[PDB]
Amino acid sequence: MEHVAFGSEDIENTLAKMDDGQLDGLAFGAIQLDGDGNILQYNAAEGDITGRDPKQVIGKNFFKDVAPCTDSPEFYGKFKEGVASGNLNTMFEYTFDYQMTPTKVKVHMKKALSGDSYWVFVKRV
Ligand SMILES: *C(=O)/C=C/c1ccc(O)cc1
Repeated sequence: MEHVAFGSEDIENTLAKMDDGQLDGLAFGAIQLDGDGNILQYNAAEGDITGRDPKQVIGKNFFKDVAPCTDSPEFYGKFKEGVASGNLNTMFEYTFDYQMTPTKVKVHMKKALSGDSYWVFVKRV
């Protein structure tokens, strides 16, 4: 397991340019989205929480396709505001309930260092 904690202050530096294998070593779920919400990376810990197959979701749109319960002001709306400002950094709890047992989580969405890239980190609460 990579020795990185959820919520750490420089998480975007520690995870910068991590390949898929390295991302699979985190204690928490990690998704990388483009500015439209298309899925670029999705780790094993996230697939274990949500049931999704980390290989199959790459290229799908998170808000339109995979996670319609996040297509709301409280998740997608916050994401797109942070994308626009270039300073996305928000941590909030949320419930995931599309075609799954409702699962309450803490979400941390933060701009990635790579261009047109945004992290969504997830752990259970
Ligand atoms: C609501 O539809 C949430 C769905 C969901 C959240 C996070 C994921 O990694 C996958 C699906």
